[PDB]
Amino acid sequence: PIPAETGWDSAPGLLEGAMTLDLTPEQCDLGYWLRGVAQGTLAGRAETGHTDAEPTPEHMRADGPLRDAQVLELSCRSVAEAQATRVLAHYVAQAPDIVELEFFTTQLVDEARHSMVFRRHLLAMGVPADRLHASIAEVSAEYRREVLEPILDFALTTVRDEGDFVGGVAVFTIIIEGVLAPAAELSERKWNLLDPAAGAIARGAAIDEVRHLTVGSSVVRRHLLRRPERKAALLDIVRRGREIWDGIPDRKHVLRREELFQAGMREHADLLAGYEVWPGQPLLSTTPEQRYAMAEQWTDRMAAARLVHMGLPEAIDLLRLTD
Ligand SMILES: [Fe+3]
Ligand SMILES: [Fe+3]
Repeated sequence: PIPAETGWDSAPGLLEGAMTLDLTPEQCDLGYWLRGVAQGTLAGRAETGHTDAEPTPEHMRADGPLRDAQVLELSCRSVAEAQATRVLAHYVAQAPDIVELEFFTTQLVDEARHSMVFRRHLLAMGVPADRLHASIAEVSAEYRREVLEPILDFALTTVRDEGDFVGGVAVFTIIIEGVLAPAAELSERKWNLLDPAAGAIARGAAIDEVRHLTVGSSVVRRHLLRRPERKAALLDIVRRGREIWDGIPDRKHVLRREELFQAGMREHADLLAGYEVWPGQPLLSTTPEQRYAMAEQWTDRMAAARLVHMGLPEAIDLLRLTD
C-alpha cells in the first residue's frame, strides 16, 4: 500500500496537491518517505528520474534554441537545488525535535535528488561529462548571483544566524518554494511532449514538492496556533521576503529562457499541434510574456490557499504578484 499522494500515477499535480492536501511532518516521517517515496514514487527511477520508456529525444541533443532553453533552465535548477540542500542542512541541524528532524532530512535528500536528476539530464542532452560542472556554473552564474543567492541568504540568515527555526521554514515555504513551485508545474507542462524524460523528471520532483509545500504549511500553521503572539514576527519576515524579491531581476531571467523556448517551439510545432499547456490553451499559441503571467497567476492562487491554511491571510496582499 503506497500512499495515494506519492504514487507515480495516483499523485495529484503540484498546485493541485499543494492547494488541497493536508500533510503533516508527523505523517511524512522517514519510514513514510522510505516506503512511499524511495520505494514508491521513485521505483524504477532512482538514477535519472525517468525510465527508458521516456526518452531524451534526439532533438534535445541537437544544437538549437530548444536545447539551449533546457540547458539554461536545468543548469539553473540544478544549482538552485544544490544550494537549497546546503541551506536545508541547517534546518535539519536545528530541528526542534525528532518529527522535524526526520521530515527535513527527507526534504534535504529530495532537493539533492532534484539537483542530481537535473544535472544528469544535461548529460543526456550531450553536455560533456568533463565539462558538466563548469558549464553549469558558466550558464547559471548570473542567475545564481542575481536571484538564487539573495533568497537563499535570507533563509540562511533567518535559520542559522538568527536561530529562528519556524521563521526559516516560513522563508523556505512561503518566500522560496511557494514562489518558485508554479514555474516548476509550468515546466513539466511545457516539456512533457518535447522532452519526455524532462517531463518525467519534473513530475517526480513535483510529487515531492506537494509534500514539501503542504508540510511546510503545516509547520507554520501549528506554530502560529501554539504561539499566536508570533504572527507579527511572521508577517515581517514575509514583508522582507517581498522586498528582497522586488530587488531581484527575476523577469529578465525567466524571459531569457522563455524566448529560447519560443524559438524552439517554432522548430517543433508539428509535434506540439493541439497540445495544451493548461486547459483550453494550446502551448503553441502562447508567448513568453503569457506563460510568465500565468505562472504568476498560479503563484497568487496557490498563495491565497496556503496562507489561509497557515493562518496568515494578512500575508496575501504583501505577496500578490498579478497587478
Ligand atoms: Fe526541489
Ligand atoms: Fe522542494
